[PDB]
Amino acid sequence: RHSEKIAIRDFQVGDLVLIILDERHDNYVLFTVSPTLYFLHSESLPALDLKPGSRRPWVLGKVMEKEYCQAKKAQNRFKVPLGTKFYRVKAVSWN
Amino acid sequence: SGTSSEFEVV
Repeated sequence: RHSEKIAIRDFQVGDLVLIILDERHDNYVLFTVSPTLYFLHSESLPALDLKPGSRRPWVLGKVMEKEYCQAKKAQNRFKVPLGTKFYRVKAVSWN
Repeated sequence: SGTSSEFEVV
């Protein structure tokens, strides 16, 4: 409980993270002070009780994996330009 | 696919 504080950068396995809906990018992201987008991995949505697509505004999660990615087409599910680098993060519920 | 067309791991 004392170690339950939300990480804000350099996300590591085991970090507590605040996962928030980002309407502009049509996806859940991690709250961060990084300039880089950290998207929630699509495989993590069911176990966080989240849905694809009135979506729940936030959940608290625990980081399981991080993956560095780059958009290869101008039209993509993350609504970022061609060449944008971003992360995908797998997370499970903090509870 | 469409997904791996859109983005990749780097």
